[PDB]
Amino acid sequence: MKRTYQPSNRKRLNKHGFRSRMATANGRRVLAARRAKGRAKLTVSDEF
Amino acid sequence: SKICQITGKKAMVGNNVSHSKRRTKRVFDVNLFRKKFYWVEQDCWVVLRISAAGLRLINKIGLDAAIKRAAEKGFLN
Amino acid sequence: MQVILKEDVVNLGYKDDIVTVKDGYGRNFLIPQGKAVIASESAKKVLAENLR
Amino acid sequence: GIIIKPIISEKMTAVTEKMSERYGFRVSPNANKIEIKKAVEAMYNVKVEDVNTMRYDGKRKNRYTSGLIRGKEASFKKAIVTLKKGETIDFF
Amino acid sequence: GIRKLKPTTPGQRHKVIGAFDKITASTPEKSLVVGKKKTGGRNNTGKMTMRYIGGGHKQKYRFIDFKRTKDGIPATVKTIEYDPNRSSRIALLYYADGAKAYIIAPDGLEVGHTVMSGSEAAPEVGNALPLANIPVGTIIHNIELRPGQGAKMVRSAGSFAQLTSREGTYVVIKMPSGEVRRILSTCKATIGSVGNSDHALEKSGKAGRSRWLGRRPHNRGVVMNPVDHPMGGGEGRQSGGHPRSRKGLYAKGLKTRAPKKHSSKYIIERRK
RNA sequence: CCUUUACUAUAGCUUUACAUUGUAUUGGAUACUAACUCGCGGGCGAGGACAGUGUAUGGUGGGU
RNA sequence: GAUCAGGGUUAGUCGGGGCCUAAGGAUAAGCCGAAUGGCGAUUCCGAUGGAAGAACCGGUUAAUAUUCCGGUACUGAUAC
RNA sequence: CUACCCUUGGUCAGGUUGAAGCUGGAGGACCGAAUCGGUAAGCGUUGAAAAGCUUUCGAAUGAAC
Ligand SMILES: [K+]
Ligand SMILES: [K+]
Ligand SMILES: [K+]
Ligand SMILES: [Mg+2]
Ligand SMILES: [Mg+2]
Ligand SMILES: [Mg+2]
Ligand SMILES: [Mg+2]
Ligand SMILES: [Mg+2]
Ligand SMILES: [Mg+2]
Ligand SMILES: [Mg+2]
Ligand SMILES: [Mg+2]
Ligand SMILES: [Mg+2]
Ligand SMILES: [Mg+2]
Ligand SMILES: [Mg+2]
Ligand SMILES: [Mg+2]
Ligand SMILES: [Mg+2]
Ligand SMILES: [Mg+2]
Repeated sequence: MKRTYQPSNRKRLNKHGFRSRMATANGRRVLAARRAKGRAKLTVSDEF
Repeated sequence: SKICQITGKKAMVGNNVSHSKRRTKRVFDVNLFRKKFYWVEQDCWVVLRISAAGLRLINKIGLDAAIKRAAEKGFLN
Repeated sequence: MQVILKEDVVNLGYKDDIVTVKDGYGRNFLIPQGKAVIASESAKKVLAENLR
Repeated sequence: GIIIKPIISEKMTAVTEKMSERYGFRVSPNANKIEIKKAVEAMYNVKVEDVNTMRYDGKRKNRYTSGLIRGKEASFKKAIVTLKKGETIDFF
Repeated sequence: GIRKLKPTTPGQRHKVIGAFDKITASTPEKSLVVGKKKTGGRNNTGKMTMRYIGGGHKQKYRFIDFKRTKDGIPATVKTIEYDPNRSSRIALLYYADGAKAYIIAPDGLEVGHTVMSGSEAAPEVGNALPLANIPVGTIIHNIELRPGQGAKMVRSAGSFAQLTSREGTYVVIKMPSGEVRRILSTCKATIGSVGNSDHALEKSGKAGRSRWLGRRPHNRGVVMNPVDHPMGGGEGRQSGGHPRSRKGLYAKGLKTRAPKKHSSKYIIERRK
């Protein structure tokens, strides 16, 4: 059967990528929380 | 910006109060409108966004002194 | 609203005089045309002169 | 520092054994074909006639510890250089 | 002016379509058409504000000249064309100087006629004149509300209005709805009726034709749940109470014209 | 969570008063144009102290 | 198709990209709004579409092949 | 993922019938593969599968996929 995750690299970066996070105040708020935690992976732009 | 340019007046936050004393948040808005003015000293026209209270000051001390007073306190910018 | 009539005006008149009008009559008709000027102390002193 | 090292492999030795003017180097991954022709000609003093290129990403080398410590070798670019017919190069 | 289909299939049994007999050309003018984008009833925020809109055939928009400003320059009717954007037909005009335009096709206007606009133009079918220069009792369409703005009223297929009286700076006009109101005499109108009067005799025949026209199925309120509609709920079929909309607006006589609109000064008799 | 002629509120709609808001004739109407509003083209039209808006106020208000 | 090491992907034309615009997105002048901001062009971005620049058959390696070699073509720049 | 919508692309073996205008070739027309579904029965129920398989069945030029 068709499952929930059907990958598309173009969709992934448009929805969760680094440049989309930086485009809004609430996205930059997410980046600040992940930096303060010390995450090695900041966005999906890192795993690529 | 919904601010008067002569007085600086802006909306204030208050309550609606019913007869049972239920209190709900409300806004008291400014009687704010746009009006065109003839400026005798400069021989021109200007359009200001002022309250009815600002118009009262204009009609007491004159337009020219009102703009000078408004620019000192930082209302016209 | 106190104004200085710089011209002879229908009904209320006798130019160069102290007259009181409603704020709408002065701000919107007399001043924009140029038959009156607002009466401030800094303008009523310039009218205390008559030298006639 | 364009040229990193020549290529001495089984495939390249056979290629040279057929085309005597054909050699292959490892070069910086961000160098273009025009630059590479300049470097091989300014160091071996030859007439380069044609350059072909390919880009290799490095091989991943995932070890295990307490697991999945990823590793990777540096990426490189391969340049296959053809000299003017009648010229050679000696790596010794 | 219509064509009734024979009952070969249950979907064709009750279908009636137009004969397309007034049409003289098959394709539109290149300089007067542009591709037209579809809304699904969504506004600029992306939310669906109007239901039951969606799908249908791709359509190009045609530039219709509702102002008729080329006053004094004669024009000639070249072709009569199909237009998917409106219920009436349209006519292509070549002006004597090189301009081209589309106008709503009046009933009785045919290829090879000459049309004109202006105050010094003959009151003939397809001519645009100010109401001041239009005789009393005439049949007219494409009525301006303001001078210089452009035709707004009486434009649908088969529609017409009659100029009944003159009142100085205003005329009196009876509208298709039965309302009687005063119009400014410097406005403009076109003589005649709007054509394609047999457009109201068509029957789609099947649900599929509605979808070609861009309409989506419409659900009754009594077959929903109370959370979706005030008329919903109940064990078995229920009436749903007083007819009202999703926001609770009475649907059986509530008047919605603003009772202090200024145009009420010009409305002499009302039917709407 | 849902319903309503349960209670108490409330968005919205609607009434009047004050402000915006003036002038004549004869209060309350009629009339005007300069506040204010809309259209054309790049001033001319059409309205007009109404309308719209702020504050206060009565009514309505399972839409919430 | 596991562990370790070595090796292996070759383009003027192929597929992209460089050019163009759709839905939509970001904006300019402006408009709106406790703040954070919301809107807003003929502007820009954005292919799943349009390009007036152009290649096809065969053979060779353990692993590449309109890319290497053979044969036969085509398309831009540039100098005389 | 799913519901609906917008822009831009693609797909639908074979046979039959015979509307408007002997010819003609329409249709939310017929039979039937691909395909989209999911009628009935059997099986599975620490399953091969957190919804399937086999047989059977519906639609298959359209409100289609
Ligand atoms: K229904
Ligand atoms: K409800
Ligand atoms: K289904
Ligand atoms: Mg080559
Ligand atoms: Mg390459
Ligand atoms: Mg039900
Ligand atoms: Mg019952
Ligand atoms: Mg409740
Ligand atoms: Mg191995
Ligand atoms: Mg190409
Ligand atoms: Mg562009
Ligand atoms: Mg292979
Ligand atoms: Mg080949
Ligand atoms: Mg069928
Ligand atoms: Mg099948
Ligand atoms: Mg059937
Ligand atoms: Mg079938």
